[PDB]
Amino acid sequence: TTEILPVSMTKTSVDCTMYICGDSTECSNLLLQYGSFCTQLNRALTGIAVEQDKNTQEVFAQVKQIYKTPPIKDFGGFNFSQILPDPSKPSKRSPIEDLLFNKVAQKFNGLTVLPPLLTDEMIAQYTSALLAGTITSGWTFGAGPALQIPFPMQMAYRFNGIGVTQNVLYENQKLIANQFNSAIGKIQDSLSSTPSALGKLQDVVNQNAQALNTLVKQLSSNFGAISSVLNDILSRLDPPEAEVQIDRLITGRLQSLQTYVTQQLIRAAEIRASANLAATKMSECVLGQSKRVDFCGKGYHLMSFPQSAPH
Amino acid sequence: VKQLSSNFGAISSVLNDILSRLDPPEAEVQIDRLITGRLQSLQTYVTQQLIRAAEIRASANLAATKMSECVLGQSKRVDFCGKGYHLMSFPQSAPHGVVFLHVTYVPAQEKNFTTAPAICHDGKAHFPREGVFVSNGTHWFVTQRNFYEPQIITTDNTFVSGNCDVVIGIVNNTVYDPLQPELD
Amino acid sequence: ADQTGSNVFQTRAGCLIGAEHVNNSYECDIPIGAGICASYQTSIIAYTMSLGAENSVAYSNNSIAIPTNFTISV
Ligand SMILES: *[C@@H]1O[C@H](CO)[C@@H](O)[C@H](O)[C@H]1NC(C)=O
Ligand SMILES: *[C@@H]1O[C@H](CO)[C@@H](O)[C@H](O)[C@H]1NC(C)=O
Ligand SMILES: *[C@@H]1O[C@H](CO)[C@@H](O)[C@H](O)[C@H]1NC(C)=O
Ligand SMILES: *[C@@H]1O[C@H](CO)[C@@H](O)[C@H](O)[C@H]1NC(C)=O
Ligand SMILES: *[C@@H]1O[C@H](CO)[C@@H](O)[C@H](O)[C@H]1NC(C)=O
Repeated sequence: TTEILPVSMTKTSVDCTMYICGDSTECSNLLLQYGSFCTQLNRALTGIAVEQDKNTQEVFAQVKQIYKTPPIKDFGGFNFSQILPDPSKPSKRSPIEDLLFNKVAQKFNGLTVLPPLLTDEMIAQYTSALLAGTITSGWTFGAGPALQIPFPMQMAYRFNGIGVTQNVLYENQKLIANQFNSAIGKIQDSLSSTPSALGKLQDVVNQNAQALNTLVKQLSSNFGAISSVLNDILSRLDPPEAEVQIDRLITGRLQSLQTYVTQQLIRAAEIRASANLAATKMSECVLGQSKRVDFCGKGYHLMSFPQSAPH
Repeated sequence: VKQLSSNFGAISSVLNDILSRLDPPEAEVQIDRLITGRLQSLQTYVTQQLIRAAEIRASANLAATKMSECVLGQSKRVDFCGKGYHLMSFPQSAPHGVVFLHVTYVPAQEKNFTTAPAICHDGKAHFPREGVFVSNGTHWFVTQRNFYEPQIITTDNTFVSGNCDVVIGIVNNTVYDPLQPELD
Repeated sequence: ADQTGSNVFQTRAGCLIGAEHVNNSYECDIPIGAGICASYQTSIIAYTMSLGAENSVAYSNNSIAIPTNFTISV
């Protein structure tokens, strides 16, 4: 089967003074009398940004070392070429990780988009150490030192853990290998076709883009003032009478910035609940065999494999 | 507390100073700027505490799960309680939290052997009940998977099922019969 | 101008001044971004973080590794 979980979202950092005022000294001076609303917003949006780099660490960085699969690929008939990294292609992403990356820093009014600490060529190298260490070791590399074992022999432990003896595998080893190969083969087709397969990762990106559009598209609202441009209010109004009109845009834009940060704090707690389930699904199903019903798949769990998606 | 000293657009941040030097009709238009400002400073505090109190309620639900499943039992879930094979756990109380001391079992000092899926004796494939087949270069033994304790191969630790033709990698070796030597 | 120099180095996250680039790779000490980390080893240095010690299990179709001891970890 296949289960797609989002683990992190984009790390944005909106600055008030450039957003609310935007190079106006008169506006900026009126802003310090509101106290520290905006030392709060920067602090809030920074706690969200350093979570997204902790969500990725706890999911992928499960292995102490970087294990390598042997150059000769003879795993008893099982064929892992669809999940193993492709040497020919420049980015070393496996054939299934290529679909997941093709199916799913902008300057603006104070908006910044910080880059993630782990590049996608480092995330796709944790997922090939967690996957080339579960092929050559089993569950033994998540407990202590990695202990090699033949795959048709560490797959007969996994029948032995679901209540099926070892005879059923060694006597049906060639049939089971074909069923595993063709099952992996149809995973790529389902993702390639059906243009809603990812789904869960897309709605996270769309919701983060709708939030920024509503924030930017609300810098052109009067909020009760005569104009949405500070320059016009300063240019054609006498200063003590422009003071009251600027203060209307201050309170309007400061409220449009607070609802943005508030819904991101609520949204960042949804991803942390999905970045904590993916760290649990990696520990309990990739680094072992799970007895929990329907936790990993619909059936009696045998093994699981991680593949990295953009977020 | 530090934001009780902000004008919020009013002439001052002290209610005593505004009431002293302003008339009642236009004092109210300066109090409202403090009413609105101090009210908004209390809503953003309560709102972030509602979000912050739901982070603790998720760690206080994980700590109650770790107590029930690891202190009041032995866990089979991987990496749930420590890095290793869980044995037992002990709770210690911290001021605003709990500390778990996870006793685990970490294997060490591994050495590598040669295996076989089965062993063909008398034209019948023999698979082990619990453990693996290993060879120390010359002789074949049945040892448990998580600790090297080799034993000779008898019919008490192996179960027979099928023929020697279907298994890929079956080896030829003798499976000692525990009762035949002591017959009569 | 808080103090543009000679150790000018361009990162993807920005561009870093005052830290020299080395071609090695260490464990991440101070995360800068886009795979770049900084550390103090004497001057400030800026490198690309190392994911972990390289390893390669000696896989073979008729070989297993079985532990002969253990360790109790708290
Ligand atoms: C694995 O399957 C692919 C087709 O998806 C095939 O090209 C490849 O040869 C197979 N692996 C081996 C070792 O034959
Ligand atoms: C595996 O065992 C063989 C002999 O049994 C030995 O020569 C080889 O070095 C071992 N491989 C290791 C320890 O990685
Ligand atoms: C292997 O085990 C047998 C049985 O205990 C022993 O006689 C022998 O010395 C061991 N080593 C080798 C290399 O056969
Ligand atoms: C292991 O692979 C070798 C080829 O490298 C082959 O000759 C041998 O029969 C294989 N052993 C098993 C048990 O499949
Ligand atoms: C590092 O590599 C670059 C080119 O890859 C080279 O110019 C430089 O001399 C090397 N050493 C240091 C210390 O930068």
